[PDB]
Amino acid sequence: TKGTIYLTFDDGPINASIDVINVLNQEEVKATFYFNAWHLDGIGDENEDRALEALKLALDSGHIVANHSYDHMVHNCVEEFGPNSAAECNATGDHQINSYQDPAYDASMFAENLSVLEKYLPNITSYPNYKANEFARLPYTNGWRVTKDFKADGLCATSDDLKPWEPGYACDTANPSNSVKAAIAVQNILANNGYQTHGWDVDWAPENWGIAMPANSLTEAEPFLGYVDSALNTCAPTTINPINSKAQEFPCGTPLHADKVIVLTHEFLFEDGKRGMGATQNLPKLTKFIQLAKQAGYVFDTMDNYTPNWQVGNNYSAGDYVLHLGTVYQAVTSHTAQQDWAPSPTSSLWTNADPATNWTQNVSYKQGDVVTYQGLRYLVNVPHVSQADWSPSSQNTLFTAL
Ligand SMILES: [Ca+2]
Ligand SMILES: [Zn+2]
Repeated sequence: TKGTIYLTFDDGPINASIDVINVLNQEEVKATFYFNAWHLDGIGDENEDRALEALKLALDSGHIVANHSYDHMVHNCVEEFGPNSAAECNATGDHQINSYQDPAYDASMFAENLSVLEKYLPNITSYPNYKANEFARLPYTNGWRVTKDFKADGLCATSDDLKPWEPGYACDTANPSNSVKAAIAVQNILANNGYQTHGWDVDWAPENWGIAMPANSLTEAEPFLGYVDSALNTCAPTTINPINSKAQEFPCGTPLHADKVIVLTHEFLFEDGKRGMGATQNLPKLTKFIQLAKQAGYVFDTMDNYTPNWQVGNNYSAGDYVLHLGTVYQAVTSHTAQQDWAPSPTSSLWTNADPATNWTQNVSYKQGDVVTYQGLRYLVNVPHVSQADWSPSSQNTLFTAL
């Protein structure tokens, strides 16, 4: 195959999600939906009376449901959050301004998301494709927490003052905005609580946000496949436009990113309504893009498989990454997986390579790594694989207390 495409849809569930899902099912592909549950509450300022129907359809159809936070951080767009905040933020267009403020409260919106999803769909945890407690994507931000050595931040994603297109706008990646730093803190909180976060390589969006009906200008299937072609193995998160969509320190050539393209788009771009004739004009583009991509040799997959799940009988090379029960592991040696020898906190064949920064058992630590343990920070003096009796302490010379 040519490569793997991960179609990811942000900001549902809304009425428009249903026709998108129907096209996906027509074309026999699965996608990943990064949902904001405030649409279930009817306060997200979209056509969303069928939001619960949409959520159920996504899950019953086998699509992955992942975590985009309860309210898309819109509580940070207004003075006091309420049923009208979505409309208010849409009126000012200030979504990307002061988007992240208090990292604790902002990170709690991912937990809130889980509570509201489970409120509206009480048996949601019985779907294997419900993954919202393990996979997240931050509003506005091409941020990544995938493995211990695969992390990146959107250093111009959000602003303290001006939007990227406004006069006087400047981004200093060496001295980023307070909003950007708060988002980084949110990423780190989520990682320490077991989340992976993923950004995107290409964003399927209007070619012209300036016309009357912007959605109509969504890239045609044929040239959008060209964009995907151009992104395959070219470190797209560092070169993507606009500037607020960049992940400047993305680790180009990192092994898990090879031969893969993550597409970001939004089901609201596939709706006949306030943004244009999205359903009539753009659902056919979605259909033909999927068909063209398959015929060009791509396959479609979902974000639960971006890091491949550990599988009995698979051959692994030293250095390979897998997921096992939500945790990333890296292969210590080349071997063939057997059912009774799975990755674990004590496995000789695997070390934990989660993107967390709390001290963790069975991690291959490097000199200079910083860990947190019992509320204290420590710096690793020498590379080693952590084990239970080598936890940080003031007497453990593997570490220096900071
Ligand atoms: Ca995890
Ligand atoms: Zn979003």
